[PDB]
Amino acid sequence: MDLTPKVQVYSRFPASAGTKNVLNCFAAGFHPPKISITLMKDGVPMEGAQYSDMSFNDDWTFQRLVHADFTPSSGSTYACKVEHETLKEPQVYKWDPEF
Amino acid sequence: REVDEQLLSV
Amino acid sequence: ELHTLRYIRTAMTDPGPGLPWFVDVGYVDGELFMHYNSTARRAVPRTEWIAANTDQQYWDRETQIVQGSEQINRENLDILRRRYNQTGGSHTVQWMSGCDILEDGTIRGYHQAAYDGRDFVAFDKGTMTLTAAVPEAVPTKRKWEEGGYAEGLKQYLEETCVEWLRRYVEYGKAELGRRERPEVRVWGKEADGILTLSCRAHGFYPRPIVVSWLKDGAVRGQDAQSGGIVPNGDGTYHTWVTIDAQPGDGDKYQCRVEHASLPQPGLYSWR
Repeated sequence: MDLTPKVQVYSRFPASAGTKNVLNCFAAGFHPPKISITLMKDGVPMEGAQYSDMSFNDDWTFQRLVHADFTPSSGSTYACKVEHETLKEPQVYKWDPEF
Repeated sequence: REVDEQLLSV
Repeated sequence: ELHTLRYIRTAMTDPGPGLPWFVDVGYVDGELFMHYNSTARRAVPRTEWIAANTDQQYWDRETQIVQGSEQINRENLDILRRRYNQTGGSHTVQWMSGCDILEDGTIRGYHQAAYDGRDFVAFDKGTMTLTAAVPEAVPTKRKWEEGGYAEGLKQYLEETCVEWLRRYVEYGKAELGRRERPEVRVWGKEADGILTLSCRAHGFYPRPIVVSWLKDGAVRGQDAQSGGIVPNGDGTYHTWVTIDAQPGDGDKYQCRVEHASLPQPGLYSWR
């Protein structure tokens, strides 16, 4: 039955100024499989996003990874915006750059 | 390889 | 060494926007190696090692089998809908199949389906029967008792599955057995000193990993919050563990990373 998506947002490499990277948003533990997951920079959808094909775990709950190439600029806000039936409103998960 | 289709029929 | 083949099928009525209603993804030792969906209508390789050790006969074969599988699962959605008294709406059939060659050398086999995210049927090789989890699966069990399906699957799980798993493992032995060291970062956040401490391992392979925090040597795990293990795009893995500390206790804490690519566990502090 319909349970909520658990969402993390992280980068491929430990992030540094001016240095190419990949931003990741992974959602798991959810049902039904229809889900909207959008990587964003300062409120704007980011461009090169790739979405994994629909897959699930042994407890039958679904998962999807979304990733885009990017170069993090300091003082921007990066986030992952998620829609799902289990959620009243869109949830926005902020990326912590860690530099 | 995958299995014969028929084995997924309900 | 533990090896696994998994085939993971999702048929859905409401995918939705721009997405395929049927997908099938194959995994070897957790690594995505084949893919089909109802838009491409082509079974496709997903690692370089499987692409190099198969010809077009193999992918023509897998395509027809999975194309028929797609049609079987179109029918499945319509049949289960009726048995559940449903009309229209958002529904899914899930099918998992595969096998394990364990470290002790034993074979395990899986064949199970779920409807709308709930157990529907499972194969029980011990007793050699299809178990129905809910009354809506009893007609399926009936179907398998008559159609002579159970023997055809025994062949698959005990022979075909394991034989190909052994092949695949062989095709990509170096890739599957590789080691990628994590880049680890420690970061601290909030208030006066240093409240929350983060430990992130970036880009490790294989998947197993233990990341823990140590307050003056003491594992504070009932206290640690973990993200579990999540994937990067490139086939490597990611994990973060946080721990809450009184501000200015920063110097007391150490992050410990146990992983197959590290001969000694890695030890990290907050700067």
